[PDB]
Amino acid sequence: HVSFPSTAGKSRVMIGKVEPRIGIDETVPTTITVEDPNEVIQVNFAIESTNKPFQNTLLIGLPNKNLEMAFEPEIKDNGKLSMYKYRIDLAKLDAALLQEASRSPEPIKATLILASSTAKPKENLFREILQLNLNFDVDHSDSSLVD
Amino acid sequence: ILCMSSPGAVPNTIRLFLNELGIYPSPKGHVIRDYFSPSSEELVVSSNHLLNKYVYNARKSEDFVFGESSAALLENREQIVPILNAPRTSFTESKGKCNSWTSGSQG
Amino acid sequence: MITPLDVPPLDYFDEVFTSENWMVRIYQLKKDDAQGRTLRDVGELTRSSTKTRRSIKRPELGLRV
Repeated sequence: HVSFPSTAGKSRVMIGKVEPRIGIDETVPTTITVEDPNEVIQVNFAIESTNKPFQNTLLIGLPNKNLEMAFEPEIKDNGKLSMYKYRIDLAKLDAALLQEASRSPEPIKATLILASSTAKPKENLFREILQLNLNFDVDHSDSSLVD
Repeated sequence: ILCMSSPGAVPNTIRLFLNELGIYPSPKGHVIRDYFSPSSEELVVSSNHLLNKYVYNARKSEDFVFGESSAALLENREQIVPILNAPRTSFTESKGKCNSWTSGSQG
Repeated sequence: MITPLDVPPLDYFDEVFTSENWMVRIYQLKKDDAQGRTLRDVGELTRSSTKTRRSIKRPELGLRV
């Protein structure tokens, strides 16, 4: 079958902006990132289904500092169409991530993995899909997780 | 103390002792696996995952061989000293329908 | 009236002196744990030793910094 991803950001925190901008090698990417405006649940769409899912995960956070949170999707299959839902809560993120994203100006990256065992090599997709640029103020100096 | 473990060898006393320290190893069934690996036969961990310079600092890139490993979760205190990491893609998958012990580079 | 089940145990202090008529009582702070555990966990581990067993439970904790 063919899948389609829908990453929905609840965004309890007010300020938020998704600005996908990356240039990488050919890793079986075929979709194009599109952002749909809405009131609260501002969902982003993708048709980036090129391999078969045996593991399907969304890694959010800072990769260069080894701060990764993993998210599991909600599957709904209708024949050929396999829709994936990726609920991302901006208030349920762990404090150790926000307390570091507030200070460091670097954006929080978000990539997804859709690999499988039987899939032939050099086509299992491992690509970056979002660069969230958080531009508000959070708490610090009181309960910092770095300590 | 030096201490070893594996999904084929998980002493209960060792698990309880480590849990008392702050380290949480995986249980018997769960085993780590990584599809993005140069050698499918066993686990090959790249020397780029070293996390603490004083223990061992790689003069040159190399590949450490592991087989049927079992990653561990770590609490957040000042005594624990992470020395190696697991590749971001890797994940622990148990035989039964139990949730994955550790996902991503957290293991 | 006072029953022995009333007073909870003291985990962070340890008695070092008390007079003949229990009038003046001198306690001492315990030295912080070497492994970094909270002394209440040490207390619950030493008073509840055999029966407090759980098979397997994935701990819920913040991602390692």
